[PDB]
Formats: sequence, structure tokens, C-alpha cells
Amino acid sequence: MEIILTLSQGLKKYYGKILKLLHLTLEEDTEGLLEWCKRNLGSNCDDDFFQKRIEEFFITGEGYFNEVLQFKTPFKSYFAKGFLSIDSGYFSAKCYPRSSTSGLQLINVTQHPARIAETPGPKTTSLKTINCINLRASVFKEHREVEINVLLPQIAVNLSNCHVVINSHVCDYSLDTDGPVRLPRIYHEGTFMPGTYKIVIDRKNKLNDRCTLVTNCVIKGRKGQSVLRQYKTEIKIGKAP
Amino acid sequence: DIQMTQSPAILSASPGEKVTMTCWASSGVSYMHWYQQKPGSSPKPWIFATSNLASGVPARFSGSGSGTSYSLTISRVEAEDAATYYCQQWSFNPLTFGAGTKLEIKRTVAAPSVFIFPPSDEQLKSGTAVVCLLNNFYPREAKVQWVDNALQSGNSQESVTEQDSKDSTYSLSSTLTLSKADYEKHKVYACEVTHQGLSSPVTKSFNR
Amino acid sequence: VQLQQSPGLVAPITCTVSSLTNYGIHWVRQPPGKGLEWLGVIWAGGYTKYNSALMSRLMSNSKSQVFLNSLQTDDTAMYYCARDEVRRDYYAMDHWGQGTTVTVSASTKGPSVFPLAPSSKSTSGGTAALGCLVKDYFPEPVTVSWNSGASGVHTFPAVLQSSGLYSLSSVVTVPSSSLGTQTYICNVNHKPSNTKVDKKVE
Ligand SMILES: *[C@@H]1O[C@H](CO)[C@@H](O[C@@H]2O[C@H](CO)[C@@H](O)[C@H](O)[C@H]2NC(C)=O)[C@H](O)[C@H]1NC(C)=O
Ligand SMILES: *[C@@H]1O[C@H](CO)[C@@H](O[C@@H]2O[C@H](CO)[C@@H](O)[C@H](O)[C@H]2NC(C)=O)[C@H](O)[C@H]1NC(C)=O
Repeated sequence: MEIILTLSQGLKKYYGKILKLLHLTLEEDTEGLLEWCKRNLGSNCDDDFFQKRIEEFFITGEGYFNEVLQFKTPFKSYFAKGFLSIDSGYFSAKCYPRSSTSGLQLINVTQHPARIAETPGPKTTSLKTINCINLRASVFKEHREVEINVLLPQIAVNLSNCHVVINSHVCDYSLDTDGPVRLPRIYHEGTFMPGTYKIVIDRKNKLNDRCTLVTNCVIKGRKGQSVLRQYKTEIKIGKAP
Repeated sequence: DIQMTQSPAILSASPGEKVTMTCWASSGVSYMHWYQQKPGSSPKPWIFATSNLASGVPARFSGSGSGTSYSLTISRVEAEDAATYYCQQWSFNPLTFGAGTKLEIKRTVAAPSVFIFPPSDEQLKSGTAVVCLLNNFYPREAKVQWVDNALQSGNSQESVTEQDSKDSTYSLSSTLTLSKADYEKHKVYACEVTHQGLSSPVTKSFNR
Repeated sequence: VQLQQSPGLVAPITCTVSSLTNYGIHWVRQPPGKGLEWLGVIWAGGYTKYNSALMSRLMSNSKSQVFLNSLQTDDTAMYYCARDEVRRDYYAMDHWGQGTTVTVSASTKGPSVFPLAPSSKSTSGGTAALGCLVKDYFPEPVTVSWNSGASGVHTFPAVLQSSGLYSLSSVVTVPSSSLGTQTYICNVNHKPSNTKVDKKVE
């Protein structure tokens, strides 16, 4: 009726809850974590604790830090810096602590802007068409890899039948889940998401043959002009021919 | 609530033999740990996380198993390994122990040395009033019978040592108490010892 | 470094350790009959977890010290202090104190100590028995040592007499011509009455 969690099991559930708060996973497993916290960490593990840990890691990052994401100028092995491997067992993520520049990498979004007007556009869109204000397409034919740097993280780019690795200045991780690309979201006086991320796709695999990305390409717009435009698109990566 | 059943409860092995004992859980567990307790003193940790020996534990000990079923094995039985061994498991919350396994050394038969002690004068001077000792014998089973060629059934309290750590023998004391002027109503006192280590029943006695 | 606990009597407890700021401390009992019941743990931060069978009737440092209602006779036991070593496998209580025997019962008697005088048969030349008889003690056990530690010592289990008082005997094998030279004194300690008796054996 009751379950006791080991060091590794509790750490992975801790990481899973942190990942759920980052809005990277849709599920978590948090059974035995209260006692795992009160047994190893010594403090309560409510939503306030986690929010503060996320805040301190991704912002106000100042000095060394242990695997539990606690800083200070069992768990008494504080390492220098560079990265953290947030692995829950079901989903792994390579997260980067704050650097002097993370601040301006980070857009706010707590209040999204207006829906930009709509324009009729083609959905039969191949990869070499790059006239977006929101997109950027790079092809490395030398390593047969496709990188899709995005410049507007708020516009969503839902993948389909695809297996990608997305890079960013906050956290790099791999996605195979079909649907919207899941981006980290930090809460500190509001919701902060990264300014831009890159999506690398290995063409020379066999895993992304039937990969299709559906997004909203933004094109520039008288009587006041300056209208922003939006049109749906089906970007295919199919290396069939 | 999660009952741990260890088998066998009692086992003997000749020196240098390989032994194994099991611990069974009503529900599956991640790992099993085992503690060694030797009679009349504090328990000692012996094997933890299924198969890791605690420091100081000789390499003749090993543990194994998975799920519900775990084992402890001794490649060479040693005299110091007579003792009770207890399993306990993780992932309970009501943490629970097994009942223990008492490991005896099945050594050679050894006949008891027999000694008799009259009461001390300070005992005679109290309102209350002889001890027969059998020392360093094997096996444990012995018969001590007590007076003027007679014997009473009531009284005659028995006490037995645990198996010795070094030689694996037993010792036994029998005490006849509660005889004030009764001690003084008889003259010759004797204890008769029967044991499978003795050719004939051995009697030890004194006069006064 | 090993841990050491404070014997007693209660009606129908302290563990001395040698850091409370780093380690959880556990309680263990043994009901007479070699059994075992898990009772609880206090972690370094002070949070508690209890066995539900105790019905929340029971536990709470600055100088390395650990501190312990409606007591029943089923709770008579040897009590052990113990501590968790955290790793990738938990629990693993590796150091245990010696324990304190608790009897649930209003009587007390210090023991009487009587000599067991030698003089038996001598096989080959180094055979002799000697002893002390420790009687009348109703409380938690007595400890016996020989010559302040000076081998050959066998200390019998205590027996409950029909009076409700315990008695036991302790013996040692020695030669005998030298028995009269190096001299023999048995050292008997009963904590529940503060009784220490050292008895020369004739
Ligand atoms: C993100 O932008 C908004 C712009 O409206 C900033 O203003 C916050 O607005 C919310 C909702 O009205 C208030 O609850 C906050 O108190 C506002 N912040 C202030 C006044 O400093 C918001 O601050 C920006 N996010 C951050 C983290 O600064
Ligand atoms: C990517 O997936 C999201 C999630 O379904 C889509 O967002 C939905 O868009 C429709 C159209 O306006 C809304 O009615 C829904 O309410 C949205 N979902 C939610 C949960 O609110 C998004 O449209 C998809 N991307 C593209 C390019 O179609």
C-alpha cells in the first residue's frame, strides 16, 4: 500500500516534477517524493519549493550547485558549472544554468501580442522556401542534417511523425512526441521562454523520413500598412526521392 | 503487513560445508539485506543490498536472489558463524523483519565434564538454600537427575549456555533450591548425568 | 566510532551517539523470543514517521543526543538504537548500540552474590571449576566479569523463579595449585539497584 523511494528513484521523480513545471512533459510520477524529500533533503517539497529552485537555477544563478539544484557560494557534492542532466527515466534534458547573457536571450510573453492578420498561403511548401519573417532554414548536405532555427518561439511549430533534437540557450533535449514542440517556461514574476531555438533533424537516419512540420509562416504586409501576416504551411522533410 | 518468511528456521552443518538459507516476501521487493546476530549481544549488519558484504565480513559469505526470494550462502562453515540471521526489506514504509535463522555447528560428540558445588555458608545462613555443572559438551541433549538415592520432581531448575563461539560446545547448570532444614535432613547429595557421550551414566556426589 | 545507549521499569529513553545533524536515527525492539518490531525514524531535519500499529501514541540533537505512552506488557523488549547510511540502497543500519532491556510490570530486588567454591577432579592437571551464584534479582539483567577482564567464562541465562525473581550462575575453568596464587574475584553489576558486588571465591 506504501512505497519507499531510493536515492536514484527519488532524484528521478524530483527531475520529473521539475520537468513538468518546465512544461516539457505532460506526465510526471510523484509518489514517495514527499518522504524522499523529508528523508534526504530535509525540507517540504511543495510547488513553492520547486518554483523557487527553478527561479534560482535559471535566474539569480550565483556560484556552485549540487545535483538537487540548490546553490551555495548524500548531496554535499557541489560542482562548478556548465550543465545539468535532468533525467526522470522517461525523459532526459540537458539544462544550462544562467550566464551573464541569459537575460536578453529571454523574451517575456506573459501577455502575448495580438493575433496577426491572416493571409492565404500555400500548404504545399518545400524546405528551400525561406521567405518567412519567423523562420530560418539551414541544410548541411555534408553531414546530411537539417537544422530549423526559429526566431519566434511563441508561434508554435507542431511536428508530425518526426524525431528531432531541439537546441537552445536554456535547455537542449530530444523529441519524438507528435504534436506541438514543447519549450521550457520559467516562472519568475511572470513566464519566461527562450528567444530562439534550433531544431536539428538527422536526414541520414531512417527515423525522419515521413517527418512533416506544420507551422504558421509570417510574411510582411497601405493606409497604415505595417500589417503582419500569417499563413499555414506543411513543410516536409521526406527524403523519399 | 508485508510478512517476510525465512527458511529453514533451524539448520546445522558440519564445518567447511556449503550452506544456503532463503528469505521469502509476501510481495516483491527491490533488494534484500541480512543482519547477523549472535546470541546475547547486539545485532551486526552482515550483507546489504542483496549481495554486498559489510566491511570485515569474510568472502566465504555471499547473498543472491531477486523478486520475492533471496538467499544467503556460506562456502565454508566456520565455528564463529553459529548465530541467527535476519532479513528486513525496503519499499514497505511499515518496515518489517523476518523471524531469523539459527545456525548451529554440528561438531563431534563431546562428553561433559561434571562438577558439583555445595551451597556457600552465606547461602546456608540465609533463609533459603546445590549446583551441578556440565561443561563443554556436545550435543545439546543431556539428562541431569538429582538425594540419599532418591530424587524429587518439583524444583530442579535447568539453564543451558548457547553454543560456544570457538569450540561449539554447550554447558548446563542445574540448581536445586528451596530446602532450608531440608538440606540438613539428608547427608549425601549427588547428580546423575546421562548423555550419549558417556559409556555409563556418570554420578557426582559429596558428603555433608 | 560506536553508539552507546543508557535499563528500566515502566507502568501500564536516551540513545547517546558519537552527527545528529547528518543522520536519521531508528528504533528497534526485540520482544522476548528473538522477534523484532520496527518503530520509527527521526531524520536530520526533524520530520517523523511512525508505524501505524503504535496508534500515534509515541519521539523528538545539539550535543549528539537522541531521545525516545499507555504502555502494555507486550512492549517488554530489548531496545536498539540504529542509524541509516544513505546511498543507492537505503536503511543499512550498520552501527547498533547494545540495547536496553525494558520489563513492563512494582517490584525491585538487588541480587545476592554467593561463591561457588572449587575442588573437583583433576584430569591430567589443569582442571578446576569456580563460580558465583547470582540470585534474587527481579529487575532487568545482571552482568558478570572475572578479575576485571583478566576465556573459559560461561554465563548462564537467568531463570524466572516461582517467586517472580531471577537467578543465574557463571563459571570458569582454571588449574588449581595456581588458583590459590593469582586469586579470584567475580565482578557483578545490577544497574536497576545500583548494586556492584565483587566476591572472592574460596
Ligand atoms: C512581462 O510584461 C508585463 C507587461 O504588461 C510586465 O508587467 C506585469 O504585468 C502583470 C499583469 O498585469 C503584473 O501582475 C506584474 O506585476 C507586472 N510587472 C511589473 C509591474 O513589474 C511584467 O513585469 C513582465 N514580466 C516580468 C517578469 O517583468
Ligand atoms: C498546433 O497544435 C495546437 C494545439 O491543438 C493548435 O492550437 C489550436 O488551434 C485552434 C485553431 O485556432 C484552436 O481552436 C485551439 O483552441 C488550439 N488549441 C488549444 C489547446 O487551444 C495549433 O493550431 C497547431 N498548429 C497549427 C499550425 O495548426
